[PDB]
Amino acid sequence: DIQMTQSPSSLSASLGERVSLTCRASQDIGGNLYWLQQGPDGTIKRLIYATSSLDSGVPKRFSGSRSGSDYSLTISSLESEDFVDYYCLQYSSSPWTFGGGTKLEIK
Amino acid sequence: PGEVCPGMDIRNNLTRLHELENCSVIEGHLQILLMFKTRPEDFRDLSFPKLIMITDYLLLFRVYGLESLKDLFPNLTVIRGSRLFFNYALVIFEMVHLKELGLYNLMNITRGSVRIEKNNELCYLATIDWSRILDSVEDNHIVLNKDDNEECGDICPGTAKGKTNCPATVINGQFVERCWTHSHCQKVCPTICKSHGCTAEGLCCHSECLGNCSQPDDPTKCVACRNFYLDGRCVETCPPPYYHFQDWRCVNFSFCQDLHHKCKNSRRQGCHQYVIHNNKCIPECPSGYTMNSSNLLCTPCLGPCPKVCHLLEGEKTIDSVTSAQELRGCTVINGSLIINIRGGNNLAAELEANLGLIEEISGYLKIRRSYALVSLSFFRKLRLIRGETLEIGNYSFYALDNQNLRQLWDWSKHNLTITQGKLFFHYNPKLCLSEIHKMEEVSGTKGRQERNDIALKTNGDQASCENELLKFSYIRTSFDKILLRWEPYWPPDFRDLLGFMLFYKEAPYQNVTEFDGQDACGSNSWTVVDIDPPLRSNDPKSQNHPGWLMRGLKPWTQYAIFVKTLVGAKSDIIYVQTDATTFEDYLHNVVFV
Amino acid sequence: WEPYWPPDFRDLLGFMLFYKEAPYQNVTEFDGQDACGSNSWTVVDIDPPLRSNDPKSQNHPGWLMRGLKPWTQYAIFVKTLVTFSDERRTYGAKSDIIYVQTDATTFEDYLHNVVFV
Amino acid sequence: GIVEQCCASVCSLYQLENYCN
Amino acid sequence: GIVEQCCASVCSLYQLENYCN
Amino acid sequence: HLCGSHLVEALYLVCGE
Amino acid sequence: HLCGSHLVEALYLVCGE
Ligand SMILES: *[C@@H]1O[C@H](CO[C@@H]2O[C@@H](C)[C@@H](O)[C@@H](O)[C@@H]2O)[C@@H](O[C@@H]2O[C@H](CO)[C@@H](O)[C@H](O)[C@H]2NC(C)=O)[C@H](O)[C@H]1NC(C)=O
Ligand SMILES: *[C@@H]1O[C@H](CO[C@@H]2O[C@@H](C)[C@@H](O)[C@@H](O)[C@@H]2O)[C@@H](O)[C@H](O)[C@H]1NC(C)=O
Repeated sequence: DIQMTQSPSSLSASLGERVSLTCRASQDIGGNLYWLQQGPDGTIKRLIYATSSLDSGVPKRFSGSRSGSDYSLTISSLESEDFVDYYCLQYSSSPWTFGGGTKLEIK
Repeated sequence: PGEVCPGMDIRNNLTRLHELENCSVIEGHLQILLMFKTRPEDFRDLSFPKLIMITDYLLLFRVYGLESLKDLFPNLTVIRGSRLFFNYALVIFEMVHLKELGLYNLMNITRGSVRIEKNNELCYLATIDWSRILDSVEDNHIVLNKDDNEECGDICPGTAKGKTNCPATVINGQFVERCWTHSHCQKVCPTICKSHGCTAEGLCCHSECLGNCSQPDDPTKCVACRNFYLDGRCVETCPPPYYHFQDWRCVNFSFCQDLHHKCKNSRRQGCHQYVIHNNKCIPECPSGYTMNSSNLLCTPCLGPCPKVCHLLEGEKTIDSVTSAQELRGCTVINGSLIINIRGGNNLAAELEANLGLIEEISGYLKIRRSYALVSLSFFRKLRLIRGETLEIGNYSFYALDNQNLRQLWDWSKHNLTITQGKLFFHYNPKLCLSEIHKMEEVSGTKGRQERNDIALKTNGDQASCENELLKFSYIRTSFDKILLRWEPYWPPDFRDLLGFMLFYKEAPYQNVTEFDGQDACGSNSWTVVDIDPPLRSNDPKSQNHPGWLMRGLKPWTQYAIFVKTLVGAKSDIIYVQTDATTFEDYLHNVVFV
Repeated sequence: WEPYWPPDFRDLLGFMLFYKEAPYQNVTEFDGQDACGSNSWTVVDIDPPLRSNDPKSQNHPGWLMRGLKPWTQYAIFVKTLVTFSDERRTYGAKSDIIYVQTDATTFEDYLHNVVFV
Repeated sequence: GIVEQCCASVCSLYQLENYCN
Repeated sequence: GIVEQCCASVCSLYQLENYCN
Repeated sequence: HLCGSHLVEALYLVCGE
Repeated sequence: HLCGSHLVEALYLVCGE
């Protein structure tokens, strides 16, 4: 099983701030990573597929990038609706695995 | 100090487990499994403190009643992982009742990973720092244990509790104390010690040690060796006259020799026959090498390597080109062959291509109802039949009902030895008893010993063997033709003379024979002519010498030629070279563009 | 099948069993020239039996044909290996051509497969 | 066939269900 | 294999017995 | 295991139509 | 029908060694 290490587990930031969350893969996953967003109502939505590709409807302030074994989700300018939970997921290998999550909180 | 034991596979009962009682080293793996009736009491007074090392892997599966390994294998220090179980050197699976591992002396797993899965009572896992034991923990699979839930109350401190006890190491950011049980810490050495180990005072073991030692910087005081072991000492390489064995110990020639020697049958997992190569005693010669027999030494192959073919059930029936092909490349047959070839094309060449390299057959050779064969010469390199297995009636060579067989081997050139067993010859109508008698002589199926069921009436009965000689009375060359005449043949009662047969092939020098590259039925090795019997024309001057005009010959070409009388006399093989250019005519073509 | 014993019962060596997938009737020994190669007949060499005394010596030579298609008619016959005899020469005996049809489905079993999808 | 699936063979308790008419 | 005989397949209550060690 | 007249029976155990 | 950890169990039902 590929372990996806998500950091930080929690983050305080303010409106209009730029923030980044990271997932480090214990094995090379190539570009096969999703970024998921969970609403307080429980609804899960996919924001990024294939590390960097933005899904239809997703605001352009959201971006995904890779550096070595570090896969990052960046919100260029935070809005009030972005202060929710985020999860990375690898689909490169047979047991699909998820990062531990990041809760984004208002400072 | 104790014994080196082989790998073991212990199941059902604990009875056979006591076979480990004197082992210091298991040279192989250790599997303990499927003990459904065992209870804690069965393990309370059970201990193997002599076991320091396993060269392959340790596997424990469904062993009931076992709660810890701390008393079973208290001193197991190294698992080398030379051979693995599906990439794992340590497997703990469905050990219902196991509460802790407790392998408190385990310092190094040299190769392979750890799989600890579905152990419902298993704790003291979070407390182990595997990075001290394995170079890569990335492939470890430690899941579905009690430790996965919120029920493990792992406690290392005991003496004073939380005041100068177990060494603590970091996971990601959290320092964790590291222990195997409530009463045993995980040993951690300074980084300068690397994998060599250290004493309780933190002093490094010698660089040839692995995991632990009784004294610092002394290669005679190691618990286990990093490289090789010899005479209570850890060495980097085996010195002369010793050999590297199983990637951990030094052995002498005699040891390697004892392993090698004659594991009679059991070729299929129970023999190998050990050899010497690059100062290693190994199971078999590497590719490109073969084994020099008198000294067990692998030497590079003169051309392609010899190939031993072990037959299923010790036998194989060859009844086609296709089945013969299955033996292509074989130089040694372990088993017995049955030849049953009734037809086909270019058989002598095809059979020689596939079977011509066989030098030895360990069992028997049987030729039966092989209607198509005229000779056994396709077995070009066959020199030995051992007769270790025999056809019922104790026969090592058996020939029955082969209607066209005229030659076994050419006994002027071929040598064949038959160690054991008798000969059987029946219903070989074209095979002269002289050929059979020559075979007895050559093969050592010696007439001082026991019988050979050889029929006097059914071997050669349809053959007149060589008998008379036809001589050529006339020979004439042309560049494209050859005209020959030869003696007329007259049997006792001169009446009804019907046929001659003239054979000719393009030949180089000397090396030409009648029974050459099996004419059999189809693709032929000889150009043949049927010559009608002559007309006598009274008694005084009746030599109206049968002859023939050979046409369609290449010029300046040597032809092997001979005549035979239809099944009396055959002529000898004469070589006749067609005409070439006059010197004058070589000159012209040279001298005038 | 019957054991074969020549006049001087001594040295009996071999039987030969022939079988081919056959339709009806039209089957012969000298069929589609077996010659040397491509054959019209499946052939088995049967080792001569061991007599085991004079009273009850019919340890009847036999053979187990395997590798047959089911619900298939087989032309079958046995022959004794060709012997150059002492005085009035005889090889011996051949059996007649019998047709044997391998088993097929029980009626019951045809029904089942039919009656239950 | 069902004969071939469960008699001259062994059929899974589900294989057995499927085509129940 | 036993996996192939009874898991990725279905094995007869006797097939299952046979090699019981 | 399953056979003969029993298949028919086995099937109605499961069918119950 | 038969699978996973159950095969091992299924077998000991029948084995009883
Ligand atoms: C065997 O004969 C059949 C047909 O002949 C009749 O039926 C036989 C069962 C037997 O009773 C004979 O004596 C009868 O004369 C021949 O069958 C041919 O098979 C091919 C196969 O594709 C088919 O195309 C032809 O139409 C068939 N011919 C006829 C006339 O039906 C077969 O050749 C005969 N075989 C031998 C070896 O004699
Ligand atoms: C451990 O070694 C023991 C030694 O055996 C003893 O000495 C031999 C020479 C005989 O006299 C024998 O009767 C003695 O018991 C073995 O008994 C024991 O079985 C060995 N361990 C194993 C592998 O079982």
